[PDB]
Amino acid sequence: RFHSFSFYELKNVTNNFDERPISVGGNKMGEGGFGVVYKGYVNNTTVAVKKLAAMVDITTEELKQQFDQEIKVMAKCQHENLVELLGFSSDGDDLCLVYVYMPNGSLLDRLSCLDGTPPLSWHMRCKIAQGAANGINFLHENHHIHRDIKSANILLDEAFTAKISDFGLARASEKFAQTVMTSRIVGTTAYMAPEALRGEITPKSDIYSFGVVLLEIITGLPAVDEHREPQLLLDIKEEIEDEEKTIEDYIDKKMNDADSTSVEAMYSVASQCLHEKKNKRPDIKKVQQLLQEMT
Ligand SMILES: CC(C)(C)C(=O)Oc1ccc2c(c1)nc(NC(=O)c1cccc([N+](=O)[O-])c1)n2CCCO
Repeated sequence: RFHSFSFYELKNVTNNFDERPISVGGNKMGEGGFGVVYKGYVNNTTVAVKKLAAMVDITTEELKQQFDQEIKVMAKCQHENLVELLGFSSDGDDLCLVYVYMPNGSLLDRLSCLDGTPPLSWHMRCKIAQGAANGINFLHENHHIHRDIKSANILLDEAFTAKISDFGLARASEKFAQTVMTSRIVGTTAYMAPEALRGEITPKSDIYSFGVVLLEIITGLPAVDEHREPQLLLDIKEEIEDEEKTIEDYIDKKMNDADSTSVEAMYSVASQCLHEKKNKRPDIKKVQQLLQEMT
């Protein structure tokens, strides 16, 4: 399975779970609300220690369910385009998950050049888009639905290889022996398909979200900006679609190596993934093939 670390060992490697940025010499690397991510060192070996945190919205039993489900999926699914779980802690009762460290952060931050990192080139964006599609494919081949595909859950290795993460809300699918419904609607609104916002649970929703990720990649804009018009990135398909706009108007200007042909081809994938009708969307195997034909 995985290694079982003691809470005390993890507390040590993360300097008390020291909450300052690495810049000023602390250990905190990032936060959602699922938990906080800490830079760790065990075996000369740098790691990510995620300490899960209860936040008014989840039971301290629904946060244990995300814990067990992360472990449950990471056991079943090992792939070059998914993060790697090394181990876990459950004693000391913060609950921790330990991964192989991703030195290049999230795609979201790399896209925004957070803390001053350089802008990703078109060349690098293409590899990342293909990597991400590959990770998603493996998941869907293994009858898993992620339920929260977004650039923040796409991590980047020491080679800028894309790795999908955050499996705490993943669900088993099946052959489609019938439309499956939620009473607990989860996901990130700015990346959700309309059926997922109504509570359907289907792999076709991951495809829609991924299509939003492709837009971020092309444009370098986050999916939601309250201080922008349109506030939601997805609204660009319609602008471009109702000729109020050109895709070339929105291509990220912080690249020097884009070409029209591959950018349009990436846009045409994103536009197909973003069908309002779940059944008109390409499947993941189709997205994978088209992104391959792009390069
Ligand atoms: C040094 C620069 C180039 C600025 C940089 O990107 O630094 C980082 C910043 C943040 C970070 C970094 C690196 N790595 C992570 N997280 C992980 O390594 C990680 C690996 C595997 C799984 C998970 N996870 O949250 O499930 C998180 N994180 C945290 C979560 C993504 O921001």
